[PDB]
Amino acid sequence: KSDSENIKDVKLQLNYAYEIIPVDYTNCNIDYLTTHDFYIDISSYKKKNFSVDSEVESYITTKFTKNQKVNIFGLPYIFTRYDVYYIYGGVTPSVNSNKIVGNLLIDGVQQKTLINPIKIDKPIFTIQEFDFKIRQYLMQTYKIYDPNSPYIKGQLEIAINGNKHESFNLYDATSSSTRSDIFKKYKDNKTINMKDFSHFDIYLWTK
Amino acid sequence: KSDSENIKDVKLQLNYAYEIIPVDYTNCNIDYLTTHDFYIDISSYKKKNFSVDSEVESYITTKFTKNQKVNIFGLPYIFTRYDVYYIYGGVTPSVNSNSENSKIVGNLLIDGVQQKTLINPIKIDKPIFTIQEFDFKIRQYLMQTYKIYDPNSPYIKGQLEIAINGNKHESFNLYDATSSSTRSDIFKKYKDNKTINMKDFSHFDIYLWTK
Ligand SMILES: [Zn+2]
Ligand SMILES: [Zn+2]
Repeated sequence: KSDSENIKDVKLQLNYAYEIIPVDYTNCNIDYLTTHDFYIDISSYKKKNFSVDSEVESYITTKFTKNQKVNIFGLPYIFTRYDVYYIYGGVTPSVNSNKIVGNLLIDGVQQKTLINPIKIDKPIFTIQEFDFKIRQYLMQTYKIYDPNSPYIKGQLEIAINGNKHESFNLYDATSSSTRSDIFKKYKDNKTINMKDFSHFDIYLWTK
Repeated sequence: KSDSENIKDVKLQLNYAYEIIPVDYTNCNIDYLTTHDFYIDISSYKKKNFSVDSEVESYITTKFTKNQKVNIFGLPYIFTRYDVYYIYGGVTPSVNSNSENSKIVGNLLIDGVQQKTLINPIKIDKPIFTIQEFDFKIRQYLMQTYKIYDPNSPYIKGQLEIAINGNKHESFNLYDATSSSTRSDIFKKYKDNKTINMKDFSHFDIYLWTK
């Protein structure tokens, strides 16, 4: 009296994970840097003692410096009793500065052509912010993670001017994956320059 | 095969429902009022046209007026492509510098026996606040500390009571969901916009049961 139990469990974990408000703040001071952590102050926003602890993979914090100003866009993977938000990556430098189009295919047939599904005002953003916004767009529009939707496979391709495509699995989780397991991939703090962005291709399958 | 498998699924829905970042903004202007919604501007915070749509029960908006300043603390129940946050209730009059440092004290009882007296397990700045804000914060506290929504915790029944001067004991079920409940179903109770004056607040009790 049950079918496609796993894929349904996988989608459940994903649905739980991405239905969240992101930690989004601009022009924040890096109070301290360790080998794998950014300690960022957002007290001015919170009007209270408040910080963001972003954990990343080796040698990422080495590209930044204490007291540098950065923008944050990360998904919290855990909640505590402290005034601290815990995320992976999502840190980009605040530039002097401070048009996303693509297509969507379902089982080989292009449904959307040159759509502008999301918006990013940063000239430099993390794939984490992009990935998040596309998934929310897909969850909102096609309920890709709802157990009763026919979508069971998917890819998000990102084309960058003067470089090969980059593909990301949209159903990247197991039945026992927590938010932390699913967001761990963002520890690479992968970043993109808006000017270098060409377009994206969303591929969804029901089979 | 099982007999307690339901309370496990119910706890899972609640755990997921309440592991969320709230919509928290102070001193915002009520741009428009309808019979059942508040349209509050938070554009100055977002640095772009952005608003909060708070849906409430009848006879609630008649308590406020357009252009009145309010504070917002609500749990989003749905997301859309629009720059609007959708919440139930969570609206209180914005009075002073909404920066009060009052002490919140409560009694934690398990199976009818007091286990501890909680001192400021949660903090609330505003002098006037919604039970929604209190409920959310206390549930998070209970989740992090006693794992009340973990399938392997013995707690399967619970009540949160808020004591206010005048013998008013507000009481809410802490396990209010089915295995199918969505955030919208769970948060809908907040449409009553129940509010409390910090100066009327006595204390709170947490009754957890294992049977
Ligand atoms: Zn392409
Ligand atoms: Zn009492």
